[PDB]
Amino acid sequence: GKRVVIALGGNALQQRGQKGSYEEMMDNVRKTARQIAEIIARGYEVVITHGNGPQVGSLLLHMDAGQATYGIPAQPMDVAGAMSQGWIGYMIQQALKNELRKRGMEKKVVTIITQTIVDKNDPAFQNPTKPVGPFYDEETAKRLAREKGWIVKEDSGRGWRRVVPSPDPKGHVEAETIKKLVERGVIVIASGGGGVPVILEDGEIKGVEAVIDKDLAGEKLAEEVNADIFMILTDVNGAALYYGTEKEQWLREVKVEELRKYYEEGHFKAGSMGPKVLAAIRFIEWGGERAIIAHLEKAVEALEGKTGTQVLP
Amino acid sequence: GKRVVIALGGNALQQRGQKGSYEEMMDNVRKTARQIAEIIARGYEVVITHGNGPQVGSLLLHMDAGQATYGIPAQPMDVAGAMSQGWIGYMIQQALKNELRKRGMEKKVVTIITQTIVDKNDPAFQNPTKPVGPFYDEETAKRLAREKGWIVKEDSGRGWRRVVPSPDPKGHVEAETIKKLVERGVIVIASGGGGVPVILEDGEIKGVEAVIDKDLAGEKLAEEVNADIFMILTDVNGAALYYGTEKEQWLREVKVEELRKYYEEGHFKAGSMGPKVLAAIRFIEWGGERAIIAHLEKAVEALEGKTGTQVLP
Ligand SMILES: Nc1ncnc2c1ncn2[C@@H]1O[C@H](COP(=O)(O)OP(=O)(O)O)[C@@H](O)[C@H]1O
Ligand SMILES: Nc1ncnc2c1ncn2[C@@H]1O[C@H](COP(=O)(O)OP(=O)(O)O)[C@@H](O)[C@H]1O
Ligand SMILES: [Mg+2]
Ligand SMILES: [Mg+2]
Repeated sequence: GKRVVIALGGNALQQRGQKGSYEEMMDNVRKTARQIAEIIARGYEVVITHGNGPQVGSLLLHMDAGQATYGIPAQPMDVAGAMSQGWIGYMIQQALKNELRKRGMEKKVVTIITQTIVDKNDPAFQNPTKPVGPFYDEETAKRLAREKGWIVKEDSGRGWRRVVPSPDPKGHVEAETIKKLVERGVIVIASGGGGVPVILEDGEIKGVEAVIDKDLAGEKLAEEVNADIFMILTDVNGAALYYGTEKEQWLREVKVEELRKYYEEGHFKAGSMGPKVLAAIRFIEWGGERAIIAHLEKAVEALEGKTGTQVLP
Repeated sequence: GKRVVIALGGNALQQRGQKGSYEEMMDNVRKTARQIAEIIARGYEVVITHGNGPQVGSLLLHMDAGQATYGIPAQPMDVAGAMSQGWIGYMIQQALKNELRKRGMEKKVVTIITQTIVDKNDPAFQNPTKPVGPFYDEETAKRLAREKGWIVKEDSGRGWRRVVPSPDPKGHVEAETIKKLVERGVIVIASGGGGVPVILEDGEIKGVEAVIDKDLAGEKLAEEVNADIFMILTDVNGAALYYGTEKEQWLREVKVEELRKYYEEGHFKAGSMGPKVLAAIRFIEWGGERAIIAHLEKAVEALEGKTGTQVLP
């Protein structure tokens, strides 16, 4: 069967308005796992990645409160991303191996903790723009800046929050092992959250506090495993021109040259759809057969080419 | 080369007195990685596990403070164990691959998120007695007992705590994939903290809230990967008879028949050295060639048979 990387998004774990309690996440993950299980029953070789923004944000909230109440040290963002990969990957590997056993299918399903390499001279480290963590007042946010070297900015009028770098993913430290597992039929969950951001210097891989886009990092995983198809599943069913306006037009089959023109026109917003269109464009430019942007609830119909945005060479 | 499962303990990550800051843990994991890289330079096939008691403890304190301050949901103990495997695995896989890379050894090092199967009829579930989490007052602890189904007890005069089961590990969900990676020469970190505790019910894997002893779970990982040697690294250089008294004798080479008799005499305290000697006894009874209990800082000499307790058939 064809090999597909499926990059899950927020809605695989949390619905609009949910705080992300354990029971909420267990229900959303089981719904996700039935869609993936359908795709595995159809014969596809599946590799899974996902986001972690709300989950790393909850861990940063928790550790700021722990440090204030019990005096125990808060851990840095690379550690919070590794914690998130163990959390989310445990819930997806247990629900997907259980839904495949319910279908009379025995498969091996594992999470591999993944480090994503970026260039230490990436220009994003000179200009951090992604807001993250708790909302602080001005006084606490500027004291944290002085003491820790953080950058802060007032965020949409809700308080002050750290801003961190969003560097471009170059590749994964564990790519060789990830591909070996895929080639032997294991369903691997990797690059969770975009992976832990790391740079290489003086022999050592070292964590850095940043966010890597999970669709851009997912596209690099798709190159690394030699995937045929790269599919992004989100909470809208594709990419639209003139989104939210009276001229709104949902893209269906679109050639990559046309999608690149649409991209420079600005239709795909930078905090959201822009990087998913960029990742689909890059996968086609690398040589992939098809990239897809669709809604999680239409994963299977999308994968067959019937709905969603379908990007071709 | 001989295949060895190395079961690290507290001192691989924290020393006496430390709270467990990132910088403390990064320094202790670097020291651990220099020991293991020398073993790998010597041609052994290594598999690594470790404990997670202080690190799941910190996460339970952080999430009770987070839910109390920000109203975000705390997650249950199986999820906190998964978070701990991601956090500790990422640090050891980064440090160990860095020491191998600087010494001119290119080796793959990865953490697999591991679930440890226990028997749902284990008598431990009828008698929980390991205290975990924050110290509460009696009202708060008995309200949580009513609302959540917890068992609480007053712990050593410091307040009331939840008590959980400590079931015997039977095997690991991921054992076949772990062993296939070891046979391909990947250095695997697995069963961290004893693994996420899970039962099997009607074919479905379900998490439970419990602690699984990391040395007993380490010995079952050694059975599953067909290890030759099982080596526990701790903060004392072996097991002693009549520990702390005038009759004290530190065991060097010991045969399993004698060591079972000493175990029955009660020399090895149940919350510390007892499970280490039980796990060494079990590895020799399963058919292993040698089980070792030694100090972390003397790991190479101990694997060579020159120091520490050396348990033989
Ligand atoms: N041109 C566009 N077409 C479609 N959706 C768009 C567009 N521009 C912005 N969006 C937003 O992109 C959002 C999906 O991205 P995002 O919220 O980051 O989700 P995920 O967690 O799946 O990555 C949609 O809910 C939509 O509101
Ligand atoms: N018979 C004994 N021989 C040696 N050490 C013992 C014995 N009984 C108890 N101990 C204690 O076991 C401790 C090591 O176990 P533990 O503290 O649980 O460490 P780890 O984190 O490595 O599992 C030693 O520091 C020692 O105080
Ligand atoms: Mg997004
Ligand atoms: Mg111990």
